Amino acid sequence: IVLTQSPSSFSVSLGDRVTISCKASGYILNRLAWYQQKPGNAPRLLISGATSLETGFPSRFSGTGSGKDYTLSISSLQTEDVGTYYCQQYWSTPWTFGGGTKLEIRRADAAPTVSIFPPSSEQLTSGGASVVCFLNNFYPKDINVKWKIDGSERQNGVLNSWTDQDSKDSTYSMSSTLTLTKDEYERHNSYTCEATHKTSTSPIVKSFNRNE
Amino acid sequence: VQLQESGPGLVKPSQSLSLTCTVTGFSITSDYAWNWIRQFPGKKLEWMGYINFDGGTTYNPSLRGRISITRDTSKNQFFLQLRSVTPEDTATYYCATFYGAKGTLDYWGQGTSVTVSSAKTTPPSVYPLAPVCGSVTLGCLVKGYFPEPVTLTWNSGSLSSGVHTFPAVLQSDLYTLSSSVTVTSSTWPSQSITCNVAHPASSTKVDKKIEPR
Repeated sequence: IVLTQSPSSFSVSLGDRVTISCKASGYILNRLAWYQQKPGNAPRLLISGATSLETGFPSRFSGTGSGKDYTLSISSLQTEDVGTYYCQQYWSTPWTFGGGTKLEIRRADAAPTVSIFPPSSEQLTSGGASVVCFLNNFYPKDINVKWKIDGSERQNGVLNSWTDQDSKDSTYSMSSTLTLTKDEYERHNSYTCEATHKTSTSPIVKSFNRNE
Repeated sequence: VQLQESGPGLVKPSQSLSLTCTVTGFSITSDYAWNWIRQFPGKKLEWMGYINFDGGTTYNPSLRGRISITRDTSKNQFFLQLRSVTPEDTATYYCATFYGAKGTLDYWGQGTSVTVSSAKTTPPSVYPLAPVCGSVTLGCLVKGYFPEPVTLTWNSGSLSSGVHTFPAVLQSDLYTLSSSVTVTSSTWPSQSITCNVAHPASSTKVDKKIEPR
């Protein structure tokens, strides 16, 4: 039995309703579980038997469904509900899970605070150079970072990593790291990371100059 | 009632993966089926099989011929063996319980991450991130380590507010991550800022003092 969840991701404002659909490829006679998973933790049983709410979860959560079609609803989203929700059938072995639906909080916009760091002298001695840009506490998650070396955009050797949505303020942060050799790094003067985000009509720039 | 997975976090391709689940608060011969479930890096879940309270086993056909689940009733432990592993067996492995009359996976362990790779365990290099500039945000760049993970503690954990830990990425076979901390311009560099980087897989901890200029 294949279990399909739609969609794979939801962004919902605090206090709004969320609806997570799960469809089974065969009739499963309400042998349908829902689990909530928070990052770093095991899945936690939320609903059993399609409709039975587990102890430890509030009545904001409700499971419905029959036949092949099941739904998990949250009537009023709260910050602690952030996580990924999975359905699972236990009608026939092998037991199978849906692919998960990740839920995040849609909060008001927040502008990134940008910081840039040159390679340390310590890293340069080993022959490598990583230029690091932190972009902290922004929302929404969509953000574009461009690196410029002596005014020219560089895309190779850039790695970007976002945090999970912050459990306190519901923002994201991200690092953008440009890795070069020492000789590539030491042949140019200016290093700039430029962030494009909906909170600013112009790019949010941070730069340093090796010749200070 | 309480389950705890254990076993090696790094296994080479073609070898067997072996894990243990230690159960407390309930006897594995008294009731329930005792299951292994795994979660892949992309976060999909796969039920692998169980050993029932009477010792009978059932396995997912996707693992046919490759899986054995066994138990030691004297120690209230049950075990997973997965043979001839490949990198596609990299996953977080969980043990969990099932009760026939209900049918769901009620109680779960915390999970243990297993990486299937031929790469060697390597401790991280720790480099300082300080402003060249010629609140203040500082950081540490933690580079060249394997397998995951590391933990970065700022000022021995005292510094709580305004720490960010960025998820690691692979760079030329080895993980790199960074952590940021933001403190009042009044405390740095007047007070010392140190990051402490722990890598359990290599049993190492390395501290780096952040220096200005």
